[PDB]
Amino acid sequence: GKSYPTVSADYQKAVEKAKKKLRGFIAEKRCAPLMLRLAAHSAGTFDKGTKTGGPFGTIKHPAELAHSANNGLDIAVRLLEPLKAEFPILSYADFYQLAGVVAVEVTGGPEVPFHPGREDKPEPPPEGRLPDATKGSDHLRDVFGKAMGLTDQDIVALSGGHTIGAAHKERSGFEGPWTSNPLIFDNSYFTELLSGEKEGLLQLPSDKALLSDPVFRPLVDKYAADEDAFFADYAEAHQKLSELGFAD
Ligand code: HEM
Ligand code: NA
Repeated sequence: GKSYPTVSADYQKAVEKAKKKLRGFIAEKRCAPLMLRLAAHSAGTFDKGTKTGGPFGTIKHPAELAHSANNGLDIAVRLLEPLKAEFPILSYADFYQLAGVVAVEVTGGPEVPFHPGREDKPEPPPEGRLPDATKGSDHLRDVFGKAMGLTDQDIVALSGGHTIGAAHKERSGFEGPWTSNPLIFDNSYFTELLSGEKEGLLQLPSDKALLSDPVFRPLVDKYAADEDAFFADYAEAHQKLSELGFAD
């Protein structure tokens, strides 16, 4: 359902160069998971009914960073500012989504297609739209389905983004990595979810909700058994998430 806008050759050249610089920077700084959180969590404010929120660079705004759910994302925004300044032609909206795509690539994940042209929007969406880690499957469908317009398959695949990174007690309050290899993008998130509660690893109530839902569970099983199938579905879901409200 997407009709991507035309951008100039100079814009495209900046995208290509920024992608390379983001690879080096994100790998060096060890911040891929934080960048993926920035891209993905920020895209998740989209409401399809009203066509408000979404991946339009408003997460840069102090007012949106101040939302308690976004604790720590100010670090991500600050880390990217020097690099962003080398590419003044790019929108912040595109830059942040490109950083998320690169985060997945540099950690060994699939190549998520990227299309430029998002325009930086003036108004942050209201607080309260983000997925709540303490809630369950009904809630996930409310946020990803009813608001964002994504599928049940997308919900499970995207939950797999937690295959990289960790929670922090000073940010959300939850603490620790979901996987034993939190800088490696693989299907371990699902393997760990299936194996039970291993000491030292994190499972949010929202992760656990996937195991007991009739639709989500077969997907967890599929991804734990078949990393290729996970990578395919993940790349599709991440692209859709990164493009909510954009190009239709
Ligand atoms: C499914 C609903 C989701 C919930 C309930 C959720 C919740 C959370 C929470 C509570 C944290 C910990 C923040 C902290 O304390 O530092 C977190 C981190 C993270 N999230 Fe999500 N999230 C969701 C969806 C996503 C999606 C769709 C992606 C990307 C595809 C994603 C990527 C990440 C990553 C990579 C981190 C680690 C950040 C770091 O290492 O600093 N999350 N998420
Ligand atoms: Na991992």
